[PDB]
Amino acid sequence: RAGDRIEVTGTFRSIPIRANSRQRVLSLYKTYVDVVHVKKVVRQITDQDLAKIREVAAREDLYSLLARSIAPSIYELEDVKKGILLQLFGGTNKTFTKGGRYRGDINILLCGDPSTSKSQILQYVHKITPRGVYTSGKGSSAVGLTAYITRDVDTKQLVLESGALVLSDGGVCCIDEFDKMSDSTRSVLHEVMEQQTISIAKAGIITTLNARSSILASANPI
Amino acid sequence: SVRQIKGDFLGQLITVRGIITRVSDVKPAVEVIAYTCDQCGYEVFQEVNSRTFTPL
Amino acid sequence: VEQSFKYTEPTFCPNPSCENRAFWTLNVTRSRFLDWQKVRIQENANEIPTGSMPRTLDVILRGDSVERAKPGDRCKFTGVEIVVPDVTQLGLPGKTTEGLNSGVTGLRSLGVRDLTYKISFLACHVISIGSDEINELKEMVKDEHIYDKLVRSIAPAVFGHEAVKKGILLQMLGGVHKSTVEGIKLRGDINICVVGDPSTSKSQFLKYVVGFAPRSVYTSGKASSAAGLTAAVVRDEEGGDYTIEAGALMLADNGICCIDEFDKMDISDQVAIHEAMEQQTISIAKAGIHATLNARTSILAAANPVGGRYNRKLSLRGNLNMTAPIMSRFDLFFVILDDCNEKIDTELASHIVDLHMKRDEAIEPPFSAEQLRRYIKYARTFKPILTKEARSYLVEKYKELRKDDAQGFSRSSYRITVRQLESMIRLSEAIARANCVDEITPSFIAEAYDLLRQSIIRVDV
Amino acid sequence: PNVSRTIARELKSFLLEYTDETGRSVYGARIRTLGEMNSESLEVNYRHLAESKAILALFLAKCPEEMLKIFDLVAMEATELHYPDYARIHSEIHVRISDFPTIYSLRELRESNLSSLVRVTGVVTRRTGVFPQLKYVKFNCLKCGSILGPFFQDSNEEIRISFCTNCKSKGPFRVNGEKTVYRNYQRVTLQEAPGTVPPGRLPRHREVILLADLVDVSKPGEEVEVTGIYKNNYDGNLNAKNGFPVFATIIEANSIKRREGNTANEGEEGLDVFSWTEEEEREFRKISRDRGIIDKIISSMAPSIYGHRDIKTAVACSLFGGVPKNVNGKHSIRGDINVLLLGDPGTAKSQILKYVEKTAHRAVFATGQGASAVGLTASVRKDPITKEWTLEGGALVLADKGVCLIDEFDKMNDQDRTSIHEAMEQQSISISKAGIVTTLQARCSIIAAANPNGGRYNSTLPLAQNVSLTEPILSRFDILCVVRDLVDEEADERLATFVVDSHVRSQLNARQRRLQRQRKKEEEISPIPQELLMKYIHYARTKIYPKLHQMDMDKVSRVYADLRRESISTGSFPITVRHLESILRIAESFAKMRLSEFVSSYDLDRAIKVVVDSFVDAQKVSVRRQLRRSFAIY
Amino acid sequence: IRGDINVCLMGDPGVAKSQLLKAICKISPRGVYTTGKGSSGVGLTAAVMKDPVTDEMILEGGALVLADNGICCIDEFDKMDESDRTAIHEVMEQQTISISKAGINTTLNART
DNA sequence: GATCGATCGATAAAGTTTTTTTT
DNA sequence: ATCGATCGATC
Ligand SMILES: Nc1ncnc2c1ncn2[C@@H]1O[C@H](COP(=O)(O)OP(=O)(O)OP(=O)(O)O)[C@@H](O)[C@H]1O
Repeated sequence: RAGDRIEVTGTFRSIPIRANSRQRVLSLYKTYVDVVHVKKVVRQITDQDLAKIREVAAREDLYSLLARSIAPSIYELEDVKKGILLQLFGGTNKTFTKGGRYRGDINILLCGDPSTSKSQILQYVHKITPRGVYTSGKGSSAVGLTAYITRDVDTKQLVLESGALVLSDGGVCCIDEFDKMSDSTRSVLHEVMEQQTISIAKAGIITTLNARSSILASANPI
Repeated sequence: SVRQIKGDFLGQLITVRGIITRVSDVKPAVEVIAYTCDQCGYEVFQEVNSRTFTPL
Repeated sequence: VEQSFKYTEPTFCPNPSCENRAFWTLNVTRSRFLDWQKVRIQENANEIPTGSMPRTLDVILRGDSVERAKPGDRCKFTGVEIVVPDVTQLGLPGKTTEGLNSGVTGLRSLGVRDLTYKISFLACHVISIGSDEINELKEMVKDEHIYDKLVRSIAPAVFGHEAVKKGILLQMLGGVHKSTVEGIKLRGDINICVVGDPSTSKSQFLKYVVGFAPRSVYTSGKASSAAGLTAAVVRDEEGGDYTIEAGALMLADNGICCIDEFDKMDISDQVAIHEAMEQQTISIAKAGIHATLNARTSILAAANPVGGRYNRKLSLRGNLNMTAPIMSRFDLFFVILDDCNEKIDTELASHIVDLHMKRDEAIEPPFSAEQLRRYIKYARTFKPILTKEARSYLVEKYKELRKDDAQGFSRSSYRITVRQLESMIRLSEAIARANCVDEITPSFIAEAYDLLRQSIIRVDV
Repeated sequence: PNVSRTIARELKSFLLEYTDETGRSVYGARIRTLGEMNSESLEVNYRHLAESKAILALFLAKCPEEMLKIFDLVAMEATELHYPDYARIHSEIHVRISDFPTIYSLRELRESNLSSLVRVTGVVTRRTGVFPQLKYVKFNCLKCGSILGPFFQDSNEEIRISFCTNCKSKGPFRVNGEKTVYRNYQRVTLQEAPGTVPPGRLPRHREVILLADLVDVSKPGEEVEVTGIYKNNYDGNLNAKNGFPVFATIIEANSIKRREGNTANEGEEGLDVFSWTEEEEREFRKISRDRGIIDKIISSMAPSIYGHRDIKTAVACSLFGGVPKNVNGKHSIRGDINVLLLGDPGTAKSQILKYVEKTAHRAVFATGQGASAVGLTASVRKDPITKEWTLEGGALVLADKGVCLIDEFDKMNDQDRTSIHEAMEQQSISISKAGIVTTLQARCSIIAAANPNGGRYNSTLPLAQNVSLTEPILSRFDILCVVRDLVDEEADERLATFVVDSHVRSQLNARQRRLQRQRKKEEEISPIPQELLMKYIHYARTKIYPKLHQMDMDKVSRVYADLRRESISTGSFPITVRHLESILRIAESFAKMRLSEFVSSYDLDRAIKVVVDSFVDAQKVSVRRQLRRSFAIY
Repeated sequence: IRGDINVCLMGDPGVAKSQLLKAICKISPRGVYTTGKGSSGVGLTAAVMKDPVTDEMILEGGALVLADNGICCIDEFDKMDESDRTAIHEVMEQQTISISKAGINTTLNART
């Protein structure tokens, strides 16, 4: 895929080019490489790990054992460590056939004293989940999240890329700056709080696509 | 300087100072040629003119 | 026969020894045609690794399969593959090193060129995932207490509140729309709201209806800046300004839209939807010509009180938190009350835990979802007309009613005028449209009179 | 072949020998009338079309265009005996076809529809002008016969050849300049109007090629619907998509009509007949020489609403209009009348404006929020990729009798209201924002739907305390209709027992028996039905001009002077030189409905006693003292 | 863990104090200078822009994608702040100098 | 009838500061 | 200005 650190084991070649598009005339060449091998730099579930965790599951202090494991450097603060692993242990989709469609996902938040590893804990949660998100300082916006029209440099046509809240289909939405966020946005997260979806009203097309999501909020004082 | 090099300075040898900008990359230019017929093996040679040319 | 990917010139085997390949004349008479279209596809959301420019390709629909492919949905296809070049013809003259394989493709028998080959795709068939039952209606129409059977079988996520359960069912069905000739088209529906304290049982109906109703959208109505609730055209893009836009009124054409949170909108849209309420069209002239669009709608609302707790001794004239004439333009409400008793919290606790069980399906709605859904589809195919002379009985009730809410010549302008008389009969036919009776009795309008009146004494102290 | 020669005999009989509905030679009468105006057009009645398709359904939907070419040459002989030597002027006629029982939108076209009759709606976008078309290609060789006769050129195909009947060489074909007449050509492209369409999606495009006597009937922006044929032009060249085995689309037209309204009819009000030839104009005089018509017309105008009388006096007077009386090299005179309603939230004020939109001839309905400060009047749309900054007007240049709803859009009230109160004052206003200094001419009319801040009696104090609209823009109107409803029984039932009966108003003979059912459903008390009453307003406005006298004047002199004097010491809102100008203007409005050109004595005091009472009845508690002055006028 | 602390100054002299700071920045190793105009906050990191007729959509940038482990001396802090004010936090916020455009979602380092 | 030579016709171009509503 | 295609003439 595009956008990774890479190493190639390539041979070398060179091709001619036609100057005029409709003649056989040709003279400053263009080179290109031909790769033979490239290198960057459901899990296969075994049974020794299930046997290993059942020793840990035999230990009654697994709550306390997971209390001490989440902090390699953080001060103790037992109360915040409760819900974080609990939100990471994010329930399941206890869905009925008719009626309901409730999901067991909940939403914790925190605010208070500035820079108490408010970000590094969120960075630490980004470590423990492989497929997740990461919010930015106006990297996404109201119209910059989803619902795109953008005139791309390859074909100058339409492309509908999903927002980060839909992109966490199998993760935890880590999001910040919830006192400096603009009030043009901070209006569609109520829908993903409630109908678990994003309604798109764009010139392209309509779509009630869902978003299997799970959120936490890291606010700031004023 | 380049402000006064307009005249009889074509086909001559002049040093000019300045500031280098817009550096391109290194590309292979052509100076000789060898077409193969895969029958006789006489690789034909020719000189290279300006930036566009034509095979035989 | 068999015109190929570029064969716009059938020039083979004439009958006599005439000038072959000299000309052609594409007859529009005998050469039969077929109809097609060319659309683009895109990859589904639950397969992308990251935002890594999700690539795509293009299809061709050939037979009757045109127009079955509604754009913007999950879809499947047939699966024949193809490759199509087009570079040399009679008319117009035919980055990186794309088409580098094309230099191999040169030297055909006609003129030497650089013919490419790009991958494409052809389809043949589309699909889009995402009796006694007709006699069952004839058995179920011959029941007796289905007006009371249906109201108990609306939503398992709610308990009690038997007043507001009656109203939403009438909103769930439709009324009448046929009206007088050469002029006014009258009302077509009812529009009911309920205000109450947030994080209570008000939010459960809103969850209930948007899956229960046909094509009914839900919108918070907080984005009062760009578009949506407010209708506003888009800027000049790719070949023109003044193009129409979406929003949760136009696609509620015979659809039941639901908007909440009336307090936080601006001071301009409160006449815009007020225009949308009185009759069934809206108008726009923003930097383009006038548009004649008719959003045939029926709204559903739930605003917030002025303090979160409803006072008791006063009226809601203070606690409506909006202006006056939209409330008179509206119907009546039956505001949900609140209390903290020792008994109701305990039974609601037992009411919620078996629901929040993974599987405790011991509660029995006496209907199912879909047999109720097809039942009202039988109910909409009548047109009951008042025929009896209870209109003389009708007129004295309102004439008594108007002398009550006007408590003086200088009393407030919530004077329930002749606007509400239309609702006073168009609900009155719809309740008889529930019990499948094709005419109006004076017995049926007994529940019609007090339904405003028990809720107007909620207004009038 | 040759049997089509007899076809012309087989229909000139079948058309001209008899016209339906008790004879009267209907189609035999409208031929000579459009011969008199010299305008090159005919019609076909649908019921005649229903009867002239029994042997012709397999000659309409099978072959639509070459049937018409042989249908064209019989209409010459259908009028050559009537008007001799009519072919010596303009030498040409071609027919047009009326309505059709299809409802096709733009989406629903397939292969089965082509080379046949079609009918579709839409809206007109960007359009070109008028060019001449060669239409008769006198071909030209160089050395052989250089006159191959005037040809019959087709649509966008460029029908020519290399060599035929002279040689077989590559000598090209040229032109010369003897006796090649020209028809014109105007390629409006069409966009689907966003009316009957499943919304939230895109518009779709077509192309329309007009023809000779059908040029510039449409205006850009206005809604139209077209009836014509379908055609194909496989040019074998397209450059948006790749070249492919495809073919374009060209819709040629035979007729065009204006926007229609209240699409619920079965046999009328979809075809713009508006052709008051014999059964109307011979009739319409005795309906004008009765004694209580102005007491009958305005009572029977808006039938659905019983209400107070004076609004229906005013709103009928508004669309009847006055006269744009020009003058010598000096200042022009406004020829418009601009009412303004004021109503309680719940009376019928939103319906009379809705109903009058249908009964007019042309209209617009820019209402409420979203009315741009410029989009009402003309605006400049920027150029496409190789064009110039052109002028594309919006609402007010299209509408000659337009209807707005300026109630209280207060956030935009300080935006647009500086652009509507000079449509009246400095009438025929146009603008030069970054473009050309021009002046379009729009003699528009304005009605309004004002709305106070709550109840109707929001104060005892004058109307500057009541409405948020200030003085000078408010003074650009003529009259202030105000409503009142406090407490009643017998007047309350007079609406209440009335409106309940309105809800009770919910195959050749049976088509007319339903039409006879259409008579009695509006003739309960029989208040002069609207089948024909709108049909004569269109020449109540474009055929008759009134004048005045001088002996019946100076009674009004003290009327303006004393009432202005009586309202400056008691200043609510003033009257100026323009109120008396409106006094004589609505006076001659009534006399135009007698179809009379004069002004009586009965119409002046009628027109006085509709303005003086409607001014004074909004003052104060002290309206009772002013009514003691009132009968001195009577 | 964080290193490379950042010291800020304030005050309004009439000396045009850029000579008091940036003269050091013009002799210090790997110390690049910027101003208000030109390289904004989106123009601080890298971006994809127009190029000549040769290979377009190259990853042109500002300072922080090329002044890694050096000195970023800035002036005019109230200039182009709609993009600047977020991105200057994103070097003090650890290791998120990235180009999160529609092109790619790759992230480079931050040590200045 | 086929091949070669001569003559005639067709084929190659490029963009990114003022001005509108709008948030 | 150059290249390709078509037509005419000669063998
Ligand atoms: N005098 C009347 N006669 C018959 N019908 C009436 C009368 N007054 C009101 N109605 C009915 O009441 C309905 C409500 O529309 P109404 O005319 O009251 O809107 P409105 O209050 O005029 O709106 P707005 O104040 O925005 O102009 C109408 O459909 C109309 O049929």
